[PDB]
Amino acid sequence: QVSPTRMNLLQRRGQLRLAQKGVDLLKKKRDALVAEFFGLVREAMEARKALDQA
Amino acid sequence: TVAEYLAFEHDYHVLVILTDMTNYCEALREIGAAREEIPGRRGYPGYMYTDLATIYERAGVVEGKKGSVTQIPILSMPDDDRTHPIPDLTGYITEGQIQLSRELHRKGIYPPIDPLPSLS
Amino acid sequence: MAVIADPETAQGFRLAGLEGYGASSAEEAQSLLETLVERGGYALVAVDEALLPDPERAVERLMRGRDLPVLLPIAGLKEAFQGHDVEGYMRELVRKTIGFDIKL
Repeated sequence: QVSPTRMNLLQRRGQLRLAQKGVDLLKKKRDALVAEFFGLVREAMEARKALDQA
Repeated sequence: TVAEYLAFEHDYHVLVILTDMTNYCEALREIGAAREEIPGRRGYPGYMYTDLATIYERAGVVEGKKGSVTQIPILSMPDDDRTHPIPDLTGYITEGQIQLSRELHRKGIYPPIDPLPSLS
Repeated sequence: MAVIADPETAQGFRLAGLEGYGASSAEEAQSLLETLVERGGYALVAVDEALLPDPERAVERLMRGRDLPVLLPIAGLKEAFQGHDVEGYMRELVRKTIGFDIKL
């Protein structure tokens, strides 16, 4: 734990605020990786089909 | 009193071990709460800085004489912090502390002195 | 570059130059795959579709060393005269990825 004063209450509010921003930051990162995953999946099935024809 | 006598009138090299000053501050909290007196932090009175100062600052060496007083107070930090008024005001009067760590003693290290929160 | 695909049609892959092995038994093919991931056969192993759906799990068990030997499900020839089911293969790849039956 931490010995509670009025300083540590604001330090833990600051740590909570940083984690609440970090959750939304990593959700934006996951959205960019979803966009690139649906980018690559059609290229992978296209190359797979060309491999099938050859 | 005996430390100042044996160091500054008979030229010894007195080392004082002041065991567990948290009991002294508990006794001051008792006698300050029985007098209806202005608290400081966590119920300890106003003059606790002055009384811990007039215990601690009766040490050192003097000019032109031979003796020396070396004080090692021992502190039982209540919730092992540096925010309780007893280790806090103790660290304010004194010159440096040596702080023990609960992590290193669980790891089995003796003396478990972490050097980051300690200084001289 | 090595293959474990067919008993005889792996000779066409040898005729491409790239080396390989064929056993038509699953465990000796996987054992030559084991000495092929110990003695790394130049970073590519192409494994038959309708003999091993997932070749990679036993190989990452018996070698947690890195994925320099790449493992692909390469198509069997006979099923290649049917139809690849490209759609269903990408369905199972996406469900192996995130679990969801979501369809791109």
